[PDB]
Amino acid sequence: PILKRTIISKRKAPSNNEDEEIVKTPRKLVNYVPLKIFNLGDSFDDTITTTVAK
Amino acid sequence: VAALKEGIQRQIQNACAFCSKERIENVDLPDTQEEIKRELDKVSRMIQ
Amino acid sequence: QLLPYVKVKDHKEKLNIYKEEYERAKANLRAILKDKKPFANTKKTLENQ
Amino acid sequence: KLLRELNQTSDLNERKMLLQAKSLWIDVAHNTDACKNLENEISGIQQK
Amino acid sequence: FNEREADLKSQYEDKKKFVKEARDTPEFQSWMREIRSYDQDTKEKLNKVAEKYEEEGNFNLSFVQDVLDKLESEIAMVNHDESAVTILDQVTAELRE
Repeated sequence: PILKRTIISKRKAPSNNEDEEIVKTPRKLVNYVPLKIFNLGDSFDDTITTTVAK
Repeated sequence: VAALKEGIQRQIQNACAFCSKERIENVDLPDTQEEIKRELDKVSRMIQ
Repeated sequence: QLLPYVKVKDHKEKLNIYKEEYERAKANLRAILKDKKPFANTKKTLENQ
Repeated sequence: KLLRELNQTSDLNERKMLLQAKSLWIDVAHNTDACKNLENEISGIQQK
Repeated sequence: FNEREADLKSQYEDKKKFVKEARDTPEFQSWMREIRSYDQDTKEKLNKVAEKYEEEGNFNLSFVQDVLDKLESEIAMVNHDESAVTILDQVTAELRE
């Protein structure tokens, strides 16, 4: 009823989440920038628990 | 690649500091990071 | 009991972004297809030249 | 007795330590596979 | 321009494949069955708890992180549960006796 319609999202409510710029923004020919030092995880520190394991 | 290799060297030094990197590969766990993050949160809550 | 809110919201957001990407891609494809014919006409004029 | 309780908690703690070490090892594996992909890309660019 | 338009057409076909994959998902197959499950008990207490949940969600200003945080907190709370719950009436009855 009202709950289902409020929970559901109308496809017309937004502009189909349109992106910025008519076409995709240009990028550098290499532009690798690997980074990715941490992939998720993190949270509790490893050094303290490693000392706890020792 | 040199910066990524330096980062990999720091990560492997941390892995050697924390138990051992070579002693972890034998254990079986899903590769997906999101599942591992959820498991870490679950075990952290269990420890709390 | 109801539709999963996180999943429905994620599905709606991904559908919206996919639809807008499809719309921009089809608009660009129509524009390039319309623009291609003058290039063929210019090639014909250049062969006449 | 508190130490035995600490051992019971430490079983989960070492399980969490193994899970975090597995997460760090998978992060290292992701970095290494991405480095291998960058090496393949640089090898293709070097071939070009 | 022909190779660029061929690449754009290939990207457009890939985007159409992604759009087609976005719909008719196993999650969509799960949908319209959860609607039947909700229709099994219509409103009443379920409407009130749903309104309370909606109020909590809009107050939290989150729809994904808030739900996951609440789910993790409730699972952690349920982890310590059912402590000596096997006998509840007999102990009270013997205490009263």
